[PDB]
Amino acid sequence: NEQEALEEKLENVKAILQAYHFTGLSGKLTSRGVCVCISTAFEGNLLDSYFVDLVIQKPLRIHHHSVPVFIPLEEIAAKYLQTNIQHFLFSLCEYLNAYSGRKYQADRLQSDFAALLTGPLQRNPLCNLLSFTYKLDQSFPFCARLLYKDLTATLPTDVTVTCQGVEVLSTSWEEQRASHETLFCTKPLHQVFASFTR
Amino acid sequence: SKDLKNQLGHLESELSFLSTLTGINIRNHSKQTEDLTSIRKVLQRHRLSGNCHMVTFQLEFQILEIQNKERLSSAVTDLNIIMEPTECSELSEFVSRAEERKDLFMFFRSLHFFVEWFEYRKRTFKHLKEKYPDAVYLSEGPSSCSMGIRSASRPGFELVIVWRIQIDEDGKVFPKLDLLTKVPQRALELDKNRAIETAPLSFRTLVGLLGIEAALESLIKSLC
Amino acid sequence: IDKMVETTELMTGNIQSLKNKIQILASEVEEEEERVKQMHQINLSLPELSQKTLKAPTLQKEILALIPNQNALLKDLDILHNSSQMKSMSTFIEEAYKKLDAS
Amino acid sequence: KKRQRMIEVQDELLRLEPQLKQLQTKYDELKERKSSLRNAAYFLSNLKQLYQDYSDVQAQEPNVKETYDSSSLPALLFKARTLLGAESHLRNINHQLEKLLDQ
Amino acid sequence: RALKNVTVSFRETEENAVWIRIAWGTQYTKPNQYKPTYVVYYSQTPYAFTSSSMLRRNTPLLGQALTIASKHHQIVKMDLRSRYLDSLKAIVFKQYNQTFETHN
Amino acid sequence: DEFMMLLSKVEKLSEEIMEIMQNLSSIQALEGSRELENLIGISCASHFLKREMQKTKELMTKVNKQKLFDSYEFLKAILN
Repeated sequence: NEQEALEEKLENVKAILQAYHFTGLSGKLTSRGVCVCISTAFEGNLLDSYFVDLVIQKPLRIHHHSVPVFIPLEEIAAKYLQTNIQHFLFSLCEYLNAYSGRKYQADRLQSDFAALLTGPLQRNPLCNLLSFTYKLDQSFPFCARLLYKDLTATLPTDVTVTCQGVEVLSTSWEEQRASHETLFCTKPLHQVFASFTR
Repeated sequence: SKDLKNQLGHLESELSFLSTLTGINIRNHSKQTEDLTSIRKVLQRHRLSGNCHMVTFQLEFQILEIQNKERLSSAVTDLNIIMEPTECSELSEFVSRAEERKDLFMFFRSLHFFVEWFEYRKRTFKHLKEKYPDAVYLSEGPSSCSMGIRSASRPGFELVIVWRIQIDEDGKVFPKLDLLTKVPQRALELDKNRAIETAPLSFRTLVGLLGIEAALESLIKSLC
Repeated sequence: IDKMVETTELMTGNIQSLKNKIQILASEVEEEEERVKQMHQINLSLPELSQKTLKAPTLQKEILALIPNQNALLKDLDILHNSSQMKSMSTFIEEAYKKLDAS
Repeated sequence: KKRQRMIEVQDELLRLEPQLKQLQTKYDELKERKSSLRNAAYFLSNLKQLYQDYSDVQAQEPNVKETYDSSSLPALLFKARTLLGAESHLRNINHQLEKLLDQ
Repeated sequence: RALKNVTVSFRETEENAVWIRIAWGTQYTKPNQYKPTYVVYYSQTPYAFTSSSMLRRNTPLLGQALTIASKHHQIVKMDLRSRYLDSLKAIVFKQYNQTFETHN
Repeated sequence: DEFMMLLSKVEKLSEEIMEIMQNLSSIQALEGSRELENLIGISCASHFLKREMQKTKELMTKVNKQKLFDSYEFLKAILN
């Protein structure tokens, strides 16, 4: 009877909500207001998610969340919470996605290609400053420093590579350091290593 | 069955609220599961359609969930999106880019920003159209990129303003404002001060001074 | 202590100088920023475009330095701008467009 | 006794630096603001008077065969944009006409 | 440069934490190893925890060092003292409530 | 119904507009160079114009037969 159609509508709207969860950001109505969930992914690899609990009464407040401390959430809130809430949500999405992508690149470079690296690389919590020395197999030791001055991107804003412990003796070192600088500035972190390792 | 009807109404209201808050209206969704076990590997093929307030889309992808002792790796192995064949070439360019990159969230973010800038340009062009219907000639329409400013006194002295939407390799969206001057050589032989060839650059300074629509209406009033 | 005292006294001197300078400049700029809008109106919540857009390479110079044979292309471009066939074509296109906007 | 003097002078310098920073930023932004405003006003007035005195030289000969300079080719090409894209325009109207007649 | 004889020991551990052990002294005494001072600093965050042992004499100096080495301007002490460091960490970072409603 | 006759005359005019397009080889020479087609916005090429201008005819005839012609308040205006 009508129970079959009612259960069909229920499962239909449940599947619709579960699929809406896949768009990148989802929301659920609670007692105090709405609870939003933000998902992150880099190159199709899914990563962790975060939550933000909001209150609808004027003025809008934030009950509790799970955003890391070093992420500048207070500024984005103070500048966008009271006007164009969706712009605030999308800005938070961009920030979290960029942070997750940079951290994933750093972790993959540290884990996979551990043979070419001599010592542990230096890294900060926000993952916006990298510095590491590497020698590929003749012997070509270089040291590279990558700086991300834009917190909404996954590529370094400037990269510098220097030849330490060995002077300039041939043009091969010059072409190698130039190619390494360009590949660090344009291509992802682990991809250039996987490309030049062979 | 009044409680069930109330639950259905509440769920429909919540769905509509989420749709108008996020900005995406989702259509039906289909899922197919395949168990390919050697440690376990599952293949999930998802398909869903929808639209963003002006543009319809239909996507179909497949993920490979690798469940094991301590990790659950989920990676989008294949994706394919299809949209209606409009005249926007950069939209299809970004479609192919996201297809070859296999990313889902950046696509939605860029689509939201693109449709927002598109509706901004549309509501900006049509506003100054009916306000000054004797000083502007929208030859292609409010949903276009070009704009033609012309006075009905003389069809010789008239110019064009260009408004385009650009999507970079990273995925962000940024517009661009330029103008091109189609002025006969009579105004060039008349005036020796030569203040027209530097018109675009200075014009940008203008739009960098007090706004976009303010500069547009100032140019309309000066040409009037 | 001596080096710190020298540094802070130089800094506060420069601070006072720059403060007086910015004060007089801000008091002076008002008359010209008011006169600039004498025959023009003062000032749709459209966000302002970033300086990256204002400093981007403009369209006209790219077009001019990108295509060869300017007048060798204009020689019939002017004629086709005078031809009424394309004018009637454009009237048909625009009529169809406004018919689409009417609904 | 001197240790505390050193500490307080360091505190004073650390407190005094950012005021100088902010004053410098305000100064070197207001300067370019005023310069750009003056340039825009000059260009706008020049073009206004130019068109004002041009409004009648076209009235002396209503349909004189006016030639065009090299700078007008970008606008001519953007006018021929729709001319050469009429094919895509008819494609668009066909798509939207089917969309309409989906009844 | 402020004092003359002072011992500083660092230990950089994950969770983005830096442990600092300080043995104080002056121009006429040797560093006292019996009364050290412990500091836990979290990088790129405005918070830092300290053990109240002997810094009552050199509190402004430690504050100046912390606000200069971390590229900050001001520093203030919160009215929150406790023996349980994890409780203070959860309260200051306001992450003691980790329950969110979602249908997924 | 003047739409019939305007369509008829633009269809007759299609031949001569194709001719005046094929008058020159420079417009054909600028083809293939995307450096102008990304600037104008889509492309500059009309060679299948026969197909499109003959396809619009049945659709327009069908048309003439059927005759197809802040944040707090914004958030609160939805939950109602």
